[PDB]
Amino acid sequence: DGHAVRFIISHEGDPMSQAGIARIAKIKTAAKEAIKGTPLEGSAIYLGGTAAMFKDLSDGNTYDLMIAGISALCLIFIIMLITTRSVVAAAVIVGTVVLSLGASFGLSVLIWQHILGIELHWLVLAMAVIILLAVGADYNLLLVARLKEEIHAGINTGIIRAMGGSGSVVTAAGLVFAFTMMSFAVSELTVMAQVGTTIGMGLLFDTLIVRSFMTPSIAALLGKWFWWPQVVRQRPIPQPWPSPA
Amino acid sequence: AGNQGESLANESVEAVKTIVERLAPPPGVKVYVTGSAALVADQQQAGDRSLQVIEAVTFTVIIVMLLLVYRSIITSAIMLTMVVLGLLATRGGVAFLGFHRIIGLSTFATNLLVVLAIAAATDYAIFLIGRYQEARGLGQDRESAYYTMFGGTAHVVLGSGLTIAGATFCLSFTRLPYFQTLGVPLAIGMVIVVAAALTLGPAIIAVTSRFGKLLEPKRMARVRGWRKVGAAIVRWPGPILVGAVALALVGLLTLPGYRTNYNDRNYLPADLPANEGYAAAERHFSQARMNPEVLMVESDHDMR
Amino acid sequence: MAATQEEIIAGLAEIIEEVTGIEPSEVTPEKSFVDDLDIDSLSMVEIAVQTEDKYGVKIPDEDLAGLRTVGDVVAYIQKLEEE
Amino acid sequence: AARPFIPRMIRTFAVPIILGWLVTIAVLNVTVP
Amino acid sequence: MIGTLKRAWIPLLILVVVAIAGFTVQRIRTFFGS
Ligand SMILES: CCCCCCCCCCCCCCCCCC(=O)OC[C@H](COP(=O)([O-])OCC(O)COP(=O)([O-])OC[C@@H](COC(=O)CCCCCCCCCCCCCCCCC)OC(=O)CCCCCCCCCCCCCCCCC)OC(=O)CCCCCCCCCCCCCCCCC
Ligand SMILES: CCCCCCCCCCCCCCCCCC(=O)O[C@@H](COC(=O)CCCCCCCCCCCCCCC)COP(=O)(O)OCCN
Ligand SMILES: CCCCCCCCCCCCCCCCCC(=O)O[C@@H](COC(=O)CCCCCCCCCCCCCCC)COP(=O)(O)OCCN
Ligand SMILES: CCCCCCCCCCCCCCCCCC(=O)O[C@@H](COC(=O)CCCCCCCCCCCCCCC)COP(=O)(O)OCCN
Repeated sequence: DGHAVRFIISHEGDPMSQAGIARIAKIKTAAKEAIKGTPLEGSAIYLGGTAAMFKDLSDGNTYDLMIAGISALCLIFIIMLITTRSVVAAAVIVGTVVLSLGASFGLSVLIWQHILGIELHWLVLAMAVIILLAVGADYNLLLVARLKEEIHAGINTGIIRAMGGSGSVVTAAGLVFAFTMMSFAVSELTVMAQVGTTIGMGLLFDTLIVRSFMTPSIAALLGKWFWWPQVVRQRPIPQPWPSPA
Repeated sequence: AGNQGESLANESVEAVKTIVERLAPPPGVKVYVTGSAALVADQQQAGDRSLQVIEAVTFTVIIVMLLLVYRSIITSAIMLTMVVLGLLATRGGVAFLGFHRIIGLSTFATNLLVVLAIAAATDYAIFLIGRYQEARGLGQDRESAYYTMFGGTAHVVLGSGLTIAGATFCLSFTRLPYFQTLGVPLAIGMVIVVAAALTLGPAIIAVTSRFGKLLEPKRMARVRGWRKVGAAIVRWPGPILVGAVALALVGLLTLPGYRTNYNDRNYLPADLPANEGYAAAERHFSQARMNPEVLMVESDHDMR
Repeated sequence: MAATQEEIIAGLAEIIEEVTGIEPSEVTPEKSFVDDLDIDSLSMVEIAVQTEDKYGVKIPDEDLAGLRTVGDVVAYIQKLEEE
Repeated sequence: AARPFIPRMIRTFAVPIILGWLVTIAVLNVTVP
Repeated sequence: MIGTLKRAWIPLLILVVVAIAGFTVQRIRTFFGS
């Protein structure tokens, strides 16, 4: 019925790059300013395509990442607070989780983008933070539950015993899963290799640096302030040396 | 006829491809079926053909890593049965709830649920067996060691699994269907993995432990090495924290250079048919001719 | 403060047992950690940490290097307790 | 008696638990694609 | 009373955290599309 006209637009470089997606708003603005002051002013301007789809997906991706992150970090804080009746341990663990996530993704960005030249797919970040949060919860909770049940004999001896007991198990589990995930590097699909090796390098870094040195050393610096609302002793009342045998 | 992302779209792409390659062109002419709908078809059809090689390589790696952790074939076998039974129960339960239209599935929620189920199952099995063997190496008999394992790790497994379930159910509140469809199947998968890990795990440990020396520890000097690491941590915590934070800074300083990409034909083999159609078109027009925009201006009066 | 040498050795042998595994019948005042008991420099730090936690005996890091034999540790703890 | 109820029941009823999980997996994987 | 709100400080902290998180989430759910 002649009420709508359509134009078919082609891009120069890659439509689905960061620039081909920033061009969508510019196309809409150009078409809107073209009918300004003409009898067609006020017409509805619809822009469909495939770079428009990815503009909208890229916009929604940020907010969905934020929703998932807020939700997961609050759940993690809540379980670390319920288990260890302490706000400082929960906050320290949430902070080390955020720091280890950042460092993991930065390491994978380095390896993939700056060294191998291949940029990271846009879903790698999401699928990586999902799994990495999921397993960091496991390992941090197992470590700090043991720490809490053993600091009865002194915070330092409690940390020594908790390491010797649960740090080995945490690293075994972490390394098994990390090397399972780094076997995706054999896929022809580069997105599978990217997500697999991102999860794998993240877990390697976590279990070998963060959860193995940065979390218990923070528990050792903050001696009794690691359990703050609970009043714990740095070490028990000194015992007298035992009688022989 | 489909809708990009669904299965009717792939039906349509293969139908069109059938129609097109059904008849022969003149000599010299070659026809293709390109576009972000045939590319998605070839992508989703090569995803499974790579996934079935991954399902073998990851298990071939899991087995050798279990042999390296537990220097024993019987223990690796037992704990692998734990993991495999958990994964089977999870896949079965979610395929059941999706088959009877009780919950909403996806061909992406499944590929993530299998990964997460394997992660959780191996973690919980290693936790349980590690605590049992640690209590066993301190001199406790099989009964006391079983009870120490439970009293130490059951609440941890329960809490951590229930938070994974809650966190992955909180995905249901996102907007993209990619993430939004991960909510209920992943939460249900985690609940099933946790129920399995807490009932079937300890059951297998309590049955197999009463025979010979099945689950008895072998490598306990690892506990000594980790006690020495803990001693170094409690004696000099400041320096070690500084070192760990310095290492984490290397990764944290690369993040403000992160650029992403939405071209799926960069992360796919160039051997796919749709990508070779893309190449044939790029030989002649340009890279962006097969991905056109459409702008419509709808006015209220006849514009002819 | 008059813990006899046998009491101090009885307390040290429990920590050495837990840290390493050497039987308390093997911890005698004339054996040196480095060769006879084979206790490296980093298990001595753990023994010192656990001794400080249990019996309040603080052995600083620089003195821990010069305590070669079990007799050295017992004498250090006695000289510290006679304060 | 002095053993908690949950692990004690899991230990006493261990083999019916394993058999039940096996039956569940069988049903769930044979009745459904 | 302060004596009784410090036996129930964990559920209160959980409520305030869940409330702030839920409000932020229902606020961010509106940005897309709009
Ligand atoms: C697709 C193809 C497939 C590919 C994938 C598939 C491949 C399949 C095969 C996979 C092969 C890998 C196998 C993995 C190991 C499996 C073994 C296992 O599961 O556990 C058993 C294993 C025990 O083995 P064991 O022989 O039976 O133990 C008996 C000992 O002999 C008896 O004790 P000892 O007398 O010999 O020594 C005492 C003690 C040691 O005691 C000590 O003295 C240590 C304390 C010293 C004082 C403290 C100083 C610490 C300073 C802190 C500074 C900041 C932190 C930096 C830490 C680094 C320096 C330590 O040793 C220990 O046993 C405990 C070790 C604990 C410390 C180790 C912590 C790791 C440090 C971090 C290194 C890596 C950096 C991570 C970065 C990665 C991120 C990219 O458990 C461990 O020890 C875990 C640590 C070793 C494994 C992790 C090391 C790396 C593994 C791969 C990581 C790759 C990194 C690459 C980075 C390259 C640069 C970019
Ligand atoms: C979609 C659902 C998810 C929504 C919910 C989101 C938030 C989930 C939060 C879940 C919190 C669960 C709390 C469990 C951890 C409790 C932490 C704690 O306080 O530990 C105490 C644990 O106290 C207990 O005794 C609790 C024992 C719990 C036993 C675990 C139950 C096993 C049930 C087996 C079947 C599981 C079926 C589950 C099906 C999903 C410490 O006691 P203890 O030091 O003396 O050591 C324990 C020795 N017995
Ligand atoms: C921005 C990047 C920053 C990286 C920071 C990494 C820091 C990690 C620290 C790694 C510590 C490695 C284990 C340390 C064990 C300590 C054992 C010890 O103290 O004694 C030995 C110390 O031996 C060591 O292993 C020293 C540690 C060497 C590793 C130091 C490298 C890590 C720091 C990297 C600096 C940043 C690099 C620049 C960016 C690439 C004996 O030494 P010696 O007296 O016999 O040697 C005398 C011979 N002339
Ligand atoms: C990702 C989400 C993060 C959001 C949350 C961030 C952290 C918020 C921290 C807010 C702290 C509020 C908790 C206050 C704890 C009060 C402790 C208490 O009331 O009882 C203790 C009393 O000990 C005291 O004397 C504490 C008195 C000081 C309370 C003053 C509140 C300080 C607020 C700190 C501000 C930090 C806020 C940071 C916000 C970003 C001991 O009681 P209990 O042992 O019987 O309970 C244990 C068994 N369930």
